[PDB]
Amino acid sequence: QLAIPPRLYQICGWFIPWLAIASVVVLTVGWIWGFGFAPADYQQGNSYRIIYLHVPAAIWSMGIYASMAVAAFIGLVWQMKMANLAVAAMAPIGAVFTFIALVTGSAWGKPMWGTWWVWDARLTSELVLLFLYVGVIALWHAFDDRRLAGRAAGILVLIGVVNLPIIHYSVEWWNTLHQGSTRMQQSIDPAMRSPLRWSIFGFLLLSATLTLMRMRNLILLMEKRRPWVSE
Amino acid sequence: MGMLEARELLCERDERTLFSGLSFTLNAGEWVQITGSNGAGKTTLLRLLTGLSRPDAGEVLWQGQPLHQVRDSYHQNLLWIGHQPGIKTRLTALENLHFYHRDGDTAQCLEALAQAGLAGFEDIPVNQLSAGQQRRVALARLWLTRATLWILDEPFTAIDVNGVDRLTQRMAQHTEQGGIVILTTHQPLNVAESKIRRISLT
Amino acid sequence: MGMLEARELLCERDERTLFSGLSFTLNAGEWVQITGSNGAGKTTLLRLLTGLSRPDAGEVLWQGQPLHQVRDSYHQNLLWIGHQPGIKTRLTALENLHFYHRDGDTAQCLEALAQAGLAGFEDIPVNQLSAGQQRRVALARLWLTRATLWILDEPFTAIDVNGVDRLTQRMAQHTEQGGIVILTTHQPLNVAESKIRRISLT
Amino acid sequence: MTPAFASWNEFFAMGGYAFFVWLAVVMTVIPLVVLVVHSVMQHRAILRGVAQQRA
Amino acid sequence: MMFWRIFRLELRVAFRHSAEIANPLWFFLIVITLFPLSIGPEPQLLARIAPGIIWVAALLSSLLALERLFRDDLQDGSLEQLMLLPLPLPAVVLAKVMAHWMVTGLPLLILSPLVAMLLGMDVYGWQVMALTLLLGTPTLGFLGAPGVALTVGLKRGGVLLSILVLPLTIPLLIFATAAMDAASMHLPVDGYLAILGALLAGTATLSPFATAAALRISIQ
Amino acid sequence: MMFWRIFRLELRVAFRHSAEIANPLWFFLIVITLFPLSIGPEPQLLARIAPGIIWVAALLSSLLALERLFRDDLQDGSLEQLMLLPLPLPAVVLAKVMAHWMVTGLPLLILSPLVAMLLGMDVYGWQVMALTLLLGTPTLGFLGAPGVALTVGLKRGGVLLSILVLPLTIPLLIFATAAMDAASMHLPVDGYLAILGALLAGTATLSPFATAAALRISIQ
Ligand code: HEM
Ligand SMILES: Nc1ncnc2c1ncn2[C@@H]1O[C@H](COP(=O)(O)OP(=O)(O)OP(=O)(O)O)[C@@H](O)[C@H]1O
Ligand SMILES: Nc1ncnc2c1ncn2[C@@H]1O[C@H](COP(=O)(O)OP(=O)(O)OP(=O)(O)O)[C@@H](O)[C@H]1O
Ligand SMILES: [Mg+2]
Ligand SMILES: [Mg+2]
Repeated sequence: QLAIPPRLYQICGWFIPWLAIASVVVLTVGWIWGFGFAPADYQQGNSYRIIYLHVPAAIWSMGIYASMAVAAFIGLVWQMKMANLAVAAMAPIGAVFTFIALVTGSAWGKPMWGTWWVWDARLTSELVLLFLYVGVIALWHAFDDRRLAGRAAGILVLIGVVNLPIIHYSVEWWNTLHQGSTRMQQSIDPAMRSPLRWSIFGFLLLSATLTLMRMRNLILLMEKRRPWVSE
Repeated sequence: MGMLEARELLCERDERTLFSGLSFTLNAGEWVQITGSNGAGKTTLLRLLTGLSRPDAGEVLWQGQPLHQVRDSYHQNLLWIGHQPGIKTRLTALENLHFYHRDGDTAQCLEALAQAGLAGFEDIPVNQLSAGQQRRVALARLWLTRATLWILDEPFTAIDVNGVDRLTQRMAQHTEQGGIVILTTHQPLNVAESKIRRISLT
Repeated sequence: MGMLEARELLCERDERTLFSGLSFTLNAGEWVQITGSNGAGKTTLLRLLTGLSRPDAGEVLWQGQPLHQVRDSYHQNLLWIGHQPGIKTRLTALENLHFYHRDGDTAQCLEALAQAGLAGFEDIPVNQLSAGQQRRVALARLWLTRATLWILDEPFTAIDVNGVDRLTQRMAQHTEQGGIVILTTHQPLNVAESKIRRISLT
Repeated sequence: MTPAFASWNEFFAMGGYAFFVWLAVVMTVIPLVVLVVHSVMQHRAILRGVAQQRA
Repeated sequence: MMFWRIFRLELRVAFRHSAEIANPLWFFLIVITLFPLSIGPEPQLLARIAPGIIWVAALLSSLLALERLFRDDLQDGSLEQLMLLPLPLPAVVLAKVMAHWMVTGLPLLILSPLVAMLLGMDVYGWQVMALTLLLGTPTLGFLGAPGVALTVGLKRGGVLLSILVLPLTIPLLIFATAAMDAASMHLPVDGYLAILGALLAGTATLSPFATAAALRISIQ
Repeated sequence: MMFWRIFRLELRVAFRHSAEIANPLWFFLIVITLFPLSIGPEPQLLARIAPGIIWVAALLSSLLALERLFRDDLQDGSLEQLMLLPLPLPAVVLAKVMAHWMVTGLPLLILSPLVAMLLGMDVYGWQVMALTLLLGTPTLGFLGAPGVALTVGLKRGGVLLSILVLPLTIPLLIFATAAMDAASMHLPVDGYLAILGALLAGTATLSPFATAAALRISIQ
């Protein structure tokens, strides 16, 4: 039984305080466990402490785009306004997460590469993901009439998510055509693994809180004229 | 009986409700005019009847089935000329009307343009025609189409007194044979009150 | 001697001659209508009168000098609304009317929009205004302009019966003070015959 | 109970990569705080305009 | 009302909108000429950048031409095809995209022999380039159709359309440039052409439906 | 009256929310990114190619925004500026042209710090890049305006009307790319800046009048 009146505003308001408290607490514990307590690797030294801060953003940019694709799919076939509105509530958060991943990976490889920008597979894939995010954001804001931005934004999100694996695999193969593979390998170590998990969960909770707040704001913007907003 | 049927059509754009619970059935021979002011949902209702816009609530049934289900057979008997004429400005009047004829054209399109009042302007691009002569290119389809349903959105937008007279006579023998003309006009029709079924957005 | 004056205006498009030898003088407080059929040179003549189009053979004079000679004291008191209303369709009805006003006091732009019947639709983008609400945005300038010369090309194109009456009453009092209104309407005016000077294209 | 540094920001806050570590920290905290502040301030502004239109 | 009738109508409309279909061609020529002017007598460095600049020019010319796909239809007659013409809307989109390619992607293939002489490529390099444009430009049109369908109501005529459908052409650019580059080494290019054909088949099937949905969104 | 009101109006019709101000920045970033994906990821070659990349992006943005300049006004309100607005038509053209520059020239100049390190230029290369973008990008809207005014508004227009839009920018592109290229070898580019400044001084003086005459010709 899915009700979906403007009661979604009240439901969003109910979860926001507890969700924000939980996100703050889990980020604090994950960034104190990391960034000061966990040991550092042999090769990169203390520059490796950006795992707890760069990896969660990189993971949840993809996660937020996948959630946006699911919401767009739900709002297309079933003609749901809130599913289309959830895409617009999640798009800026995913764009910010892509930006954070890009700027924290460039600041991380800079000691090794020697430059602030290298056209590798990792940076290019996140760059095109950010391009998709900003395209969705621009399309949603380019419509004067709401409830039509969200259908267009949802269709754009579906188009992008269909093409996303193609773009990712092409960029991965484009890198091997020129240089060959990743830097050395992937390794986390047992001691640095638990704080990374806590940080990933913390970014998940923070993104959930932010999307609830943005969904509440977008609900108000849509129903700014209904008598329910007598408050 | 019941070529088209409105089934509690609702449209609430922003805080204004244009109409709610609209239900009207239209059998063969109905000359129906939608009445209202410049803000009332007249174009909105017409675009709902053609299936271009889906209603917020309710549905439109062509012959007894929803428009999306029978979209193939609905478009066979349907004629829309909206506020926008629907013709290419860089193409000539005959070429634009050539696109809308199923067969036998370039000889019946010439006669249709003569009836609409464009004799001698068939080989002239639309953008080089007058404002009311540009409207007559789209209205020349009234003399070509075999569609039973005509849904016209202000066909007298820039037409002279003589052209309006010919349009009124045109969509008067169409309803005498058993056709449907759905109309939204601001100029009062020069036909008896009994021949027009006024329905408002109540 | 006198305001806008044609001096043997000649114009021909394609192979037909629209008019030749048009020589009329317009003084203050004079309401005129350019009578003609659908396809005649009515819009062409109006564009010659506003200076947008150079005559084939002839000249139009404002206050005694050719329109290109002055071009600055003529546009200062001149208001022309053509078939295309000349309004940005993405801007709201207010900021679109705010552009055309002398200073955009926003206390007279709202008053003019209310006087034009477009009350409550000031902040909605005009692309969402229906068809005559869009036409009322350009016609809302009739209550703001200090121009002494109005050039209107079918101002009742999509206006309802009440809006036409309000436009006709607005044009009546403008010509009573000192104004000049040159008009082309296919809908007959609901005003006395003695108050309209009809000039044809001969 | 067992930290990863022998002492405070004389040892902490500089693992030899202090500029790169703290640039990432600042450049990730700033956009998140910007998002949070923008959401809160936009909610407040919307609620202000709701009462503003009630006039 | 027919598929081919709509195709011919769009061809005729595009032909009479001349100097708007020639501007992408001029842009393509200027882009492919500017770089050889910048880099002096360096045949080795020209050969390394030739495929990349050629396909970037093709992409940018396609974006320049994509403005007019549905632009002069919403003002007058984007409807009369949704509302009428019992031919399904995906078929209408397919016909319009084919007619758009006939004036957008086809000239680039006709001009390819002169591009090969200008950039000093071989006959085999020209063959691979022509096969790449033949299989790549329809994909460009099919990828750009949903974006112009979404942005037709906005009528931006600017940078917005170039941030929606330009990221989507990255795999096509990558594999097209890879095919052309592998042609320079006189290496077999069968797999690259197979991948390009797979992209064309995949895009040509879903793009009409996505564009029809976007057009239905925009018309309301 | 009040030239600046026209300037602000053309600014308003471009950006309708504060979020769309960054759209040209994203467009430039995507266009810049398109080139490593085709030429390759090597930073030394991207530096030698950088003048072409930057000026192709500038030309593309100018071409995209030039269509929006006059074409959208013919349908509704290209007049009411010839007919109204007692300021001369060259002044209206100048206001529209500087609005066009501010929507195209500023985003590339503002973002030029960032794109001078993606490609790999040094400070001097960036300095000359910015000094040619400031001096050459506004021209792109001046000498392209008279051709656009004719093409987008002259019915029954032939191919030859496209000779007055893109191929007139060839000297500008050549000289600007030559200035940047000479800056790459760390050479005095003062002679090239005089040429770009003489073009800007001369073109900004004749373009508004030429565009006004073209609009008068095309409206009739
Ligand atoms: C420079 C820009 C970079 C970007 C855009 C980027 C992008 C990403 C992305 C998308 C992921 C998600 C996991 C996956 O894709 O498999 C990820 C995870 C990861 N990144 Fe990066 N990366 C960058 C640089 C770096 C650097 C320099 C390192 C140095 C060690 C690094 C280390 C890691 C690790 C270890 C993971 C864990 C993957 C997993 O466990 O799933 N990244 N990054
Ligand atoms: N995108 C939109 N297009 C048209 N109308 C819209 C839109 N969004 C909201 N509306 C509102 O819906 C109402 C529908 O009115 P409609 O278009 O039927 O008027 P109309 O009777 O056709 O006017 P006219 O008689 O001038 O043609 C309008 O008052 C308008 O304010
Ligand atoms: N660009 C053009 N626009 C309009 N008419 C043109 C053009 N070029 C040539 N003509 C011709 O000039 C003649 C003058 O038409 P005009 O526009 O004056 O008609 P009109 O009287 O305004 O019609 P309506 O009353 O419907 O507006 C027309 O017959 C037309 O064929
Ligand atoms: Mg209407
Ligand atoms: Mg006329």
